[PDB]
Amino acid sequence: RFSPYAFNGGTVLAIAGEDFSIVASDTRLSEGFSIHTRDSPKCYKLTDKTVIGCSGFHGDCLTLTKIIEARLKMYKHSNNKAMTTGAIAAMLSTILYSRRFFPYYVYNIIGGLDEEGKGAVYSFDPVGSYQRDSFKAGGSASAMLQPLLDNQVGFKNMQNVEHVPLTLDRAMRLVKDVFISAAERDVYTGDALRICIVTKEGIREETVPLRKD
Amino acid sequence: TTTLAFKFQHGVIVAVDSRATAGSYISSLRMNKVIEINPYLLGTMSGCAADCQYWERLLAKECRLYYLRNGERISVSAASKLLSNMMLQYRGMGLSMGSMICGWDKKGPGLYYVDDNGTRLSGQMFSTGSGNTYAYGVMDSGYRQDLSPEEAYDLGRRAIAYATHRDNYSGGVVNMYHMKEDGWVKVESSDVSDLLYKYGE
Amino acid sequence: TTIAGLVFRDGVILGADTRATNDSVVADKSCEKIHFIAPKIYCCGAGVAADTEMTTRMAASKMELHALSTGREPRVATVTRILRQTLFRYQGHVGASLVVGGVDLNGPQLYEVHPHGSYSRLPFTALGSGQGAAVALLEDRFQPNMTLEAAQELLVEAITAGILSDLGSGGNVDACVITAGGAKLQRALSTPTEPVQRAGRYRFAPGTTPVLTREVRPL
Amino acid sequence: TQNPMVTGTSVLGVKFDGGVVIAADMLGSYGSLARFRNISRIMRVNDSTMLGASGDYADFQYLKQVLGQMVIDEELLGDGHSYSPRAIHSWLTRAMYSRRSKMNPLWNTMVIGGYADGESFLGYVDMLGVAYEAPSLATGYGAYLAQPLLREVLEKQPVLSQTEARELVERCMRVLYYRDARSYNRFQIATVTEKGVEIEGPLSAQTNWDIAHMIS
Amino acid sequence: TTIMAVEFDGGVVVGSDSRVSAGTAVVNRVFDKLSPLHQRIFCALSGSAADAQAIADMAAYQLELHGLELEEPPLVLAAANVVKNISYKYREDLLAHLIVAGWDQREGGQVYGTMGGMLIRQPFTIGGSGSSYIYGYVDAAYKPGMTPEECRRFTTNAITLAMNRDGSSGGVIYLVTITAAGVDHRVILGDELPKFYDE
Amino acid sequence: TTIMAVEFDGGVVVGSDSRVSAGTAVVNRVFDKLSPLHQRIFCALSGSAADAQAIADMAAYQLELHGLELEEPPLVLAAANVVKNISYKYREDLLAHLIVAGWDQREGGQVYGTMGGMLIRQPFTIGGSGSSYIYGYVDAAYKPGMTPEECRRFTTNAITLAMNRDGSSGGVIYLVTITAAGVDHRVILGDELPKFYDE
Amino acid sequence: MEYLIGIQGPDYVLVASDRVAASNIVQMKDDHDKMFKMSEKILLLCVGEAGDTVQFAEYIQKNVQLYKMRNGYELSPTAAANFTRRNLADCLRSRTPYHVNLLLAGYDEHEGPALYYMDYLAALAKAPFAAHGYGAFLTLSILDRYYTPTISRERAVELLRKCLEELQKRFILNLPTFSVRVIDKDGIHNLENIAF
Amino acid sequence: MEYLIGIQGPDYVLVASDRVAASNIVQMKDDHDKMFKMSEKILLLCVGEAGDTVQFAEYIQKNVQLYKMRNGYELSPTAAANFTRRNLADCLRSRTPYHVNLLLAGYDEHEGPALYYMDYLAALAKAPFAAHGYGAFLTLSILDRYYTPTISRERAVELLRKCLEELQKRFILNLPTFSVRVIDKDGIHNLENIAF
Amino acid sequence: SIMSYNGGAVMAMKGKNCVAIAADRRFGIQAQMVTTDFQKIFPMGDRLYIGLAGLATDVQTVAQRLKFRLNLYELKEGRQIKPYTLMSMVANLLYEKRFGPYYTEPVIAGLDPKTFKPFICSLDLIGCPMVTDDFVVSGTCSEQMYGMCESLWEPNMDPEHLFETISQAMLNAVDRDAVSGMGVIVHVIEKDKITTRTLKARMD
Ligand SMILES: *[C@@](C)(CO)[C@](*)(O)[C@H](Cc1ccccc1)NC(=O)[C@H](Cc1ccc(OC)cc1)NC(=O)[C@H](C)NC(=O)CN1CCOCC1
Ligand SMILES: *[C@@](C)(CO)[C@](*)(O)[C@H](Cc1ccccc1)NC(=O)[C@H](Cc1ccc(OC)cc1)NC(=O)[C@H](C)NC(=O)CN1CCOCC1
Ligand SMILES: *[C@@](C)(CO)[C@](*)(O)[C@H](Cc1ccccc1)NC(=O)[C@H](Cc1ccc(OC)cc1)NC(=O)[C@H](C)NC(=O)CN1CCOCC1
Ligand SMILES: *[C@@](C)(CO)[C@](*)(O)[C@H](Cc1ccccc1)NC(=O)[C@H](Cc1ccc(OC)cc1)NC(=O)[C@H](C)NC(=O)CN1CCOCC1
Ligand SMILES: [Cl-]
Ligand SMILES: [Cl-]
Ligand SMILES: [Cl-]
Ligand SMILES: [Cl-]
Ligand SMILES: [Cl-]
Ligand SMILES: [Cl-]
Ligand SMILES: [Cl-]
Ligand SMILES: [Cl-]
Ligand SMILES: [Cl-]
Ligand SMILES: [Cl-]
Ligand SMILES: [Cl-]
Ligand SMILES: [Cl-]
Ligand SMILES: [K+]
Ligand SMILES: [K+]
Ligand SMILES: [K+]
Ligand SMILES: [K+]
Ligand SMILES: [K+]
Ligand SMILES: [K+]
Ligand SMILES: [K+]
Repeated sequence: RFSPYAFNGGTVLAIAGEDFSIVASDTRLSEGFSIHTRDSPKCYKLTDKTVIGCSGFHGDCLTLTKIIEARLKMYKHSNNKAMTTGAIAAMLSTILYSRRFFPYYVYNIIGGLDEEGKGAVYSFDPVGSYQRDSFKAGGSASAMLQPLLDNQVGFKNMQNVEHVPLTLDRAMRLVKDVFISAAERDVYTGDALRICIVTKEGIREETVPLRKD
Repeated sequence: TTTLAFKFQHGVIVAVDSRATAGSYISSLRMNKVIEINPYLLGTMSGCAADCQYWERLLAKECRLYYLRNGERISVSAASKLLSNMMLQYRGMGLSMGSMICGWDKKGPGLYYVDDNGTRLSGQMFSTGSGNTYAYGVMDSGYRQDLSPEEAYDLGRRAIAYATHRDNYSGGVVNMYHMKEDGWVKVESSDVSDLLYKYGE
Repeated sequence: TTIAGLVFRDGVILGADTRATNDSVVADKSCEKIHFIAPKIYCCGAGVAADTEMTTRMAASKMELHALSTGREPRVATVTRILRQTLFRYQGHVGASLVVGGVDLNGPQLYEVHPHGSYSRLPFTALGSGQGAAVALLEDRFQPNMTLEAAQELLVEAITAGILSDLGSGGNVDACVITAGGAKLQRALSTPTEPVQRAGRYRFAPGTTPVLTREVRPL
Repeated sequence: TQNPMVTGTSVLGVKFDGGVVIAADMLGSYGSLARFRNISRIMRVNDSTMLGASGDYADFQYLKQVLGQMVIDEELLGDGHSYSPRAIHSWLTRAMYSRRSKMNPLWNTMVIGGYADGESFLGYVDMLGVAYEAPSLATGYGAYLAQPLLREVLEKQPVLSQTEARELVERCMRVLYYRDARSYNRFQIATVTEKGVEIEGPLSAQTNWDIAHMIS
Repeated sequence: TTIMAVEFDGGVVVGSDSRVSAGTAVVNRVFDKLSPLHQRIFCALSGSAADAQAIADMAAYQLELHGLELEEPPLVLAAANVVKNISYKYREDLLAHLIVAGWDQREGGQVYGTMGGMLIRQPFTIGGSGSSYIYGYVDAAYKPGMTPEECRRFTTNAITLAMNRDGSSGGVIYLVTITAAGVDHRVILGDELPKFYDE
Repeated sequence: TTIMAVEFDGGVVVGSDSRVSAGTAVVNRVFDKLSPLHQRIFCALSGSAADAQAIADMAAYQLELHGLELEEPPLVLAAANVVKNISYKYREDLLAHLIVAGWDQREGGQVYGTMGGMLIRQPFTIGGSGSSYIYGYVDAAYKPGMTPEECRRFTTNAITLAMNRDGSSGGVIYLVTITAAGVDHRVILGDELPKFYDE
Repeated sequence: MEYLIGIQGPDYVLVASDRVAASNIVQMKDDHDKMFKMSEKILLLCVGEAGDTVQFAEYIQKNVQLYKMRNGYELSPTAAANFTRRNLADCLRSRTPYHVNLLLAGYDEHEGPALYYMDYLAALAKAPFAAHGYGAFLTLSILDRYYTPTISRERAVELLRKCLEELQKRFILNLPTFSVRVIDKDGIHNLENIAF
Repeated sequence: MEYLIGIQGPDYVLVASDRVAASNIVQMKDDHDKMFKMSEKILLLCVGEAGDTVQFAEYIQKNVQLYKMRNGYELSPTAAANFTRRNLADCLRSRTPYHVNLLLAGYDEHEGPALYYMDYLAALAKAPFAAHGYGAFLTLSILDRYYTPTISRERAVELLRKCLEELQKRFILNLPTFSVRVIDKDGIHNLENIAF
Repeated sequence: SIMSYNGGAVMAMKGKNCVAIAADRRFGIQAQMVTTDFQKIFPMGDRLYIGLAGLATDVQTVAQRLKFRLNLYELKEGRQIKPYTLMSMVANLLYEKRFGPYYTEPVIAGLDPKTFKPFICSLDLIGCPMVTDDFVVSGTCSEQMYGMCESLWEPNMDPEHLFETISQAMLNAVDRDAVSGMGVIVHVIEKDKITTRTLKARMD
């Protein structure tokens, strides 16, 4: 027959702090046992306050990002303001569900700030079930990224650690570390790591090289 | 999921787990499975996550319109019936949703179970999810109409916690509500495994 | 896997990566794929890991036993025919794609043998999921009667190409040069990727893990 | 299209200093059979962007006419505006995904080469809507054979002269002919530059069959 | 594959393409599909590579023993018969056609087809996937009583025309000529292939 | 089917076999597969009989209207384009290749292939199930600048060779020659078919 | 899997339905009612697919009610049964069909007590007695054995008792409680539920 | 679909099994016994495929008996359980496998009361308490709730009562009678069958 | 999946003159858990252990059949088994069932008798041996365990620190797998002693 889907890899990670949000991904686009390109970052600026990360079928991720872009403009002409992080996350849920019977093979994670300036992260499934959380990973290597974050950020399975609040510095290294680990095991993760930091000042991008095999 | 709700002399209590599973993998362990529609309506969630979220929010959307139109708030019977009808429009299309509707109208305390099939029944007790059979066992062994708020909190807590011990797909925390004459009040968000150790003396 | 073979003026050279995959996760980063058969006959295995392991060990076991009984330098053509008749009997269910290379009284020889039992003799070849990358490099730069060093570099480039372009390939490029004089198994000849260094320490002070039961057995 | 009839194999792309060069062989296969050994799989969209296409040829000829008319329509207005290589790439991406989403795909893989504003363009388009940009491009079996070659050279030498790109392309067509059973030894080279699009006539890559005597 | 054999007075001519394929990929662009069964009996290989080669070995094995037991070079008829028997006994399990051609003292130069387990002698025979595209050519271009050189051109022309049309055929043309005097093995390279209409 | 068209100076030649088949049975042993689309544009039919004929009718319909609206005999390019468009619009639902050949004042004698919905002009073109068996022959037997009589022989020879080999081809050879002066329709009967190697 | 049963006498109709609301392996309800009031003297007992039964039963229920409002009088048990038959039969050769097995009991002021049996295929049959569900296989013989068309209500409840006791003894499924109601000249009378 | 349950105490093992012999929709028997006597202090409770259970159970039964005759002493509850585990596991990757789910209760003079649970896949696990059949899903939680390893026989029968009452109330299938037996120092004692 | 039926997690780690092996304590059938104290690590000698993840029957069967062959080895040979030899013995045992394999992926962790050297390995379900200098993982949560070990493991860990690292790696990887858990058991192997611990793992 004919399959409307392809698997292109990519893992996306988001973490929430007091006044910052982090969205990070690998730069590898692949298909089968071949790499399409080594220069495909999954982070995308939507507003100064909100950044998206899409992974899975790149055809769906591209069209979906363009839908969101158009929908962002539609909102602002109609409402006279920018669509907030929580509003974008709510809108994304509905867009994904309108395709409940022909879904976007897509893993979306939303990172930004809420109306109080506090860090916000939204994790989605291919069909639009979502919630807010402190940290979440989506994509081919999400199961590799999750447990380490559960232990270190959530302080899970530990007895007398004093429970230190999350700092930008510490989260940055944490983001770097989990991807370094995943690139060693997941064949779909590698090349380079791009981190997008959302703060009150705006969006700053940072690049750290990864395994290229 | 595991989900439970029962009514007694002092209203209705509602308890759910918080685990979200994709295949054999735990995607979320802090997943909210109760939707607070109005100050005195309550909806639980079980099955396909996105199906539950969307459709019970769509019920909530309509319970909002009803109050703004009629100016008198919506009954429990009406709400659960409206959801059943939404489910019936999408027949044999693969929606997976099991929900219980809780509230207080003039008829008193209202408890309802609604299926993705369209099934809708009123009763004193219900349990949905992969761990409903375990939740039922501990519920029935230790239920009486003459429960006190503290006894009922003990039972609903116990029922989820024990279900999550046996059910591969239940875990996280117990989230419990007490439906009182003047609306629900959220009782607790207690860790499941912490309780299981407490119950083990 | 990416594996490759090359004939030059003074002998043969075999190549291999060091990656093993379970599902789509890299199980081994440093597994050995160039296998010993005789002191001067070697075999590269691609496909089902355990299958390439047992077939190659079985062949080596039969080759030592053959050399013992004849008192002669094992023949690579003997290795190739033993291998293919074994694999033909299993009708391709033993997933072993092999590149066998060595030196005989009849000079340097290179064969490839597929799981179903077909064989071909040739100056250069490549097998595995990264074979496309390797043949590309070989068809591009191969010449008859190359110098060892010119032949060693091209082979490294062929395996490197496989490693970098193929998701089922990685680690170090292993080389094995076979001359009418001897065989040098240059394990980890070239190593493209490096990330062992980091700056994240995740230690736990004795007592962070909650324990319920402790038992000590004196020895 | 549910089942493609007449197909074309790998299309090549790589960008040199001051332009882009595209290669594709002049073969249209009917299954394994070489049916048409002298047909063009490349077109000049306008004077800034060019296109080589893999897969179903009827779908390529259809897309060739639709794009052909779009350029004509734009030339009629004469308002000082024309489609940039990126604009053509974006349109094509939107076209393929749209057709794919209606479960009736255009069975093509595309390479779009272009030169505009002193910058070279090279874009990939899939039949599922997969789109990206890369310094070198190879579709079908090219992605497994030619693409490794290009990357290994571009790693050692990122900037190439037009001559260097040409000889690299001819080298890749040599590999493709040797290794692809769905290929042929008649091919074209297309080039974008400051001067525009130039498609060159029937070319053959030099082959050597001396290894045919190295089996004894 | 494309394989072919032609009969002349003094002996036979056997030709083949040099390609092996797996799916759309070619894994060997220079493979000789002309395997000796005895000193003046060759066979042309087509179909499953492993299945073909296995038949070639067992055929060459039995003909060596049979040759020694009769203390005489095996008859081409005998050769064809043994290949035909293995092909028939495992017609469901072995998937390959083998053309057997050669020369003996009793009956001169002979050409045999064994596809599927049947046996037929022909003035000339073609086989393989590329044979489909040259059925018309061989019927039109054939003359009885061709000289060794003419037979050599006839096979070369027919295989060239098949390889260009067939995607599963490619590489060079391997030719062997078998006579009383011996075997002449020659290779026709890319520059040396006869030109026809190519558009 | 076997169908064929050849271009010459003054115009074109179009040939076909005369068989229609259902499974292993032939239901019509004398069918003319050369349908006129206009006065000097013909088309050669292959594939599904019902699908082919339906395309032939709609093509002839539109070309009649198009011809009247331009008050001029339709261009062969135009003819090929309309057949190509119907073939493309229903490539999954209509299963037939149609060769369109003819003559016009603008561009002389022309031959077009439309298989699957593509469009290509060729010096000559073959089609149908029997085309497989004559790819080698046409590549070898073709010369550029053939006279009307030579083109007539070329198509006859190629179709004869295909019909004998192909089980789905049989009957007689229908030939039409289209020039400026008009259309010459002739039939080549069983006794009149060119002889080749038949064993 | 549920159970319905009807026994028609000379001047009355006795009907009974089980009270289980089952899902997979659990009994969700002990006291579920499978009877629907269509008129003062018409009951519709429905059984089958989980979501389809209540939706279909209520649709018919609401239209019989609509008829009453629009005309000032109720449908005859026959007209009702034939209406519900039409609605099911029309959905049969459609994209969504209703898998419902039903039993209509009623009392007409002219014709008298009536009992109608209906397939999920929408074949309608009038019967002196009938039963739905797998239990019918075990009870129809008991009914065949002791039924006379002149059976009294006292004897009919006793006959139903004999049938329901068989479901406890031989039937694999657990159906401990049943709804029992009688239709006659005076209408529908709720009767002591039979528990085991 | 059948039910087995075992409760192991400090010095005794309580076992119970349902008494239904079901075929399609009918209960053929009210008083069928699913317990097998292997030794004076070993019971094997079997459940699953209709023909396979008794054949397999008796084969093991006859071999434990053979061991007793050949050696003058009986197998330990562990050795027995491990023997039956071997026999099932060896038929797993064969042309005919046994789809049997079993529970071995026994008393060892050294180790004490023992309760073994076994899959149809032949995975063996020692448990303080276990249950087989769909009923387990509804009863394992009750067992988890009230079980202490120091439970008395009086309290254990009461705990079994609580579990069996749940099967009447919530379980869709009709299982009204159960076999109840206790194994200890003195052997196997037949106890009052629990009827509902 | 066939391995998915029973679940389970087995992990091994290396340290300074020591090795650690860990497994979950769950025995469960798809939907439900049956036992909380199920055994997956089995001692093949003093200072040499095998952990088995996969189908519970084949976990038990392989352990019993390896013991059969091990005891015969230790009786026929005059010695206790070297770690490399056990690996090869498990490799042969599993590969013998090439076309009808045991559904378990074993982990071997121990110290070489006589020589002191730490040895860890994991294997296929058809007997492919993997030897590493750091860690090996097997089970339904391989990806989760890989993520932890890669981030947590250090080259020269003392027994005290090694136990904490292998624990934390097991605890948190199990908490993301729905078919693994109900407690974690850790064996720390030294020359002087063996330390066995059950952790306070999540019971959900
Ligand atoms: C317990 C955990 C058992 O699943 C609960 O039922 C829980 C329900 C719930 C409700 C609201 C919020 C959170 C959790 N269910 C799930 O976790 C659910 C399991 C499920 C999967 C598929 C189903 O349809 C056949 C039915 C149930 N998990 C999900 O919904 C996940 C997040 N969704 C997906 O995996 C999306 N798929 C669908 C197709 O596209 C690929 C991925
Ligand atoms: C490269 C890495 C794959 O792209 C090589 O072919 C490599 C060969 C090798 C590896 C180690 C030692 C010598 C040679 N192959 C593997 O890495 C191989 C992957 C594979 C899995 C399944 C296959 O389909 C049948 C074929 C190849 N590795 C393995 O076999 C791993 C260790 N085991 C499994 O994946 C489990 N298999 C066992 C066979 O049955 C299917 C599941
Ligand atoms: C031409 C080139 C096209 O096949 C010839 O027939 C050639 C003949 C030949 C004979 C002896 C030695 C070398 C070459 N045949 C092949 O190249 C052959 C094609 C073939 C594959 C599968 C078949 O089905 C049983 C029949 C024919 N190629 C191969 O056998 C290659 C080496 N390997 C594979 O394709 C592996 N196959 C095995 C069967 O299942 C599909 C994968
Ligand atoms: C040669 C003779 C062999 O096919 C030609 O292709 C010939 C061309 C032709 C065109 C116009 C008028 C007459 C002849 N085609 C046929 O002879 C044709 C064979 C064919 C059938 C089905 C096909 O796929 C859909 C393709 C080709 N014969 C017929 O159509 C006959 C009259 N009818 C049937 O085959 C009945 N079929 C219809 C399709 O489903 C199965 C039963
Ligand atoms: Cl900070
Ligand atoms: Cl061997
Ligand atoms: Cl063209
Ligand atoms: Cl394509
Ligand atoms: Cl569009
Ligand atoms: Cl890009
Ligand atoms: Cl012939
Ligand atoms: Cl006729
Ligand atoms: Cl059709
Ligand atoms: Cl009405
Ligand atoms: Cl019907
Ligand atoms: Cl054994
Ligand atoms: K679909
Ligand atoms: K998910
Ligand atoms: K929503
Ligand atoms: K080419
Ligand atoms: K014929
Ligand atoms: K029907
Ligand atoms: K055993």
